[PDB]
Amino acid sequence: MVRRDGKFVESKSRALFVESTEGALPSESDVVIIGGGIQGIMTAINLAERGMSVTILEKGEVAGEQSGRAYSQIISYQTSPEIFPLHHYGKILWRGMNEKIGADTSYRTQGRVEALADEKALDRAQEWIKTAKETAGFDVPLNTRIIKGEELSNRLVGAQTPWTVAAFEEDSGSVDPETGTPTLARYAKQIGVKIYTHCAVRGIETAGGKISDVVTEKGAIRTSNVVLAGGIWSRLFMGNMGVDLPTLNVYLSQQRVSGVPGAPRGNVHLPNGIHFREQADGTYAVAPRIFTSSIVKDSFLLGPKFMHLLGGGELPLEFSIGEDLFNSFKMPTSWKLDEKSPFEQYRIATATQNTEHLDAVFQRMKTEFPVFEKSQIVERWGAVVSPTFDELPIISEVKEYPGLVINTATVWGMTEGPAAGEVTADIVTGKKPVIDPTPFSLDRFKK
Ligand SMILES: Cc1cc2nc3c(=O)[nH]c(=O)nc-3n(C[C@H](O)[C@H](O)[C@H](O)COP(=O)(O)OP(=O)(O)OC[C@H]3O[C@@H](n4cnc5c(N)ncnc54)[C@H](O)[C@@H]3O)c2cc1C
Repeated sequence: MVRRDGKFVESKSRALFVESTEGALPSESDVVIIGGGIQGIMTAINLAERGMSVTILEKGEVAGEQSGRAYSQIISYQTSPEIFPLHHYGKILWRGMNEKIGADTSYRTQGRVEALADEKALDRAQEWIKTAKETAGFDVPLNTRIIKGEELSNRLVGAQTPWTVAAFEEDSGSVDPETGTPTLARYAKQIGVKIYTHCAVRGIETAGGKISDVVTEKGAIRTSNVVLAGGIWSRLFMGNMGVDLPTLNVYLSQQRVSGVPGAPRGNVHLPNGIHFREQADGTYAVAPRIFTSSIVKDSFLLGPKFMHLLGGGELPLEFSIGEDLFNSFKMPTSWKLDEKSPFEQYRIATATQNTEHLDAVFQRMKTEFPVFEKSQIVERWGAVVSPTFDELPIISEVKEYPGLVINTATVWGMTEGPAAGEVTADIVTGKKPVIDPTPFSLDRFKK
């Protein structure tokens, strides 16, 4: 039967609290950034370090939404050719991040073992590793290989299933999302970025093809350069300017369980639906296999491109239908800049957690690794993501509105954030980007 429990709700941040910059909004800024997630913040840092004045506006709290809620494995494994450099260089930048900011983001190089279920999986793993090893950029080699026997069994200590082979990304990363983006926000503030929380951006004023200001709920700020890094809210923001972003929301759930003696370390991914990541604080992040699509207005508006999230393919997908459906039609898609926007109602949006999903993955984890019988649940939460239909982010200028640049629509933003932040800064400043952004352009959606 069809579920009725998936719901979009207002919530609170689960990430470390970041104080707003003191005082009034500035009257002008060289660049204004909409959103205080990892993309807004990493973009701000790259621009500030180039000597520009930068202001971030955040309707709720820093890392209140996706960036504070992520499973947060930092990996390149099985990425496409267009995406791989973003992940490969993301990892490079993360490895230098604590040094850069003189603080601990919680980033750790920990390694990731993915058990492979059969020869077909093994074939696909070896094929990707072969090509990635040959094409790895930025004068840094890939450190991903196949392992087996004694080596694998000790990596997967106490495992009840006879796993024989696995892809091992030895330099995979981990960052605890409660810690990472907030600590980067603090660094941003130290280098002169101004961050104003509880401050929604309603829209952008422009004429003659030049942006003149952004309008917030607390006043306007003059600028000719704007970055929209609004996460799931980017589509809605752009719809009010007559531009369509093809993104569809998906609901997820996550948890933390306590560490136990004799548990495997680092990052484990098994094909029988078991995925955990040891955190810097001793607890384990645990991710269920499944996602839910709550049926809403945009499910019909974007459906043809998104059939892999709406019943086609064999992704682990569950439909849900409820209050969301009717609310999605009541959600305004345009508003004047002098009236209240939907951003001022859902300052810290999330989805209701699915307890059944979280219980099921944890039980599967206890069966496969009996030491976790003595582990208990530390924390549980829900989250919303909003990918494009083509497995590519939107990192692009907006031709219609010179001065506007978008950096959004990724489900790998923890990994990509540092790299995407630099690319976005390059687009803003007119520098030849560190990674060619053609594949991430809005041009791919025209005609
Ligand atoms: C369950 C889950 C697991 C994940 N696991 C991984 C993983 O293992 N590895 C990985 O790399 N990535 C992962 N991600 C992805 C990563 O969390 C996101 O891609 C990334 O956080 C996106 O960052 P962002 O800055 O674009 O968006 P967000 O973090 O959502 O930031 C957007 C911010 O903009 C604000 N905002 C929006 N509109 C306005 C406005 N008009 N005015 C002012 N402020 C506004 C919002 O309040 C929000 O704080 C996961 C995500 C989820 C949900």
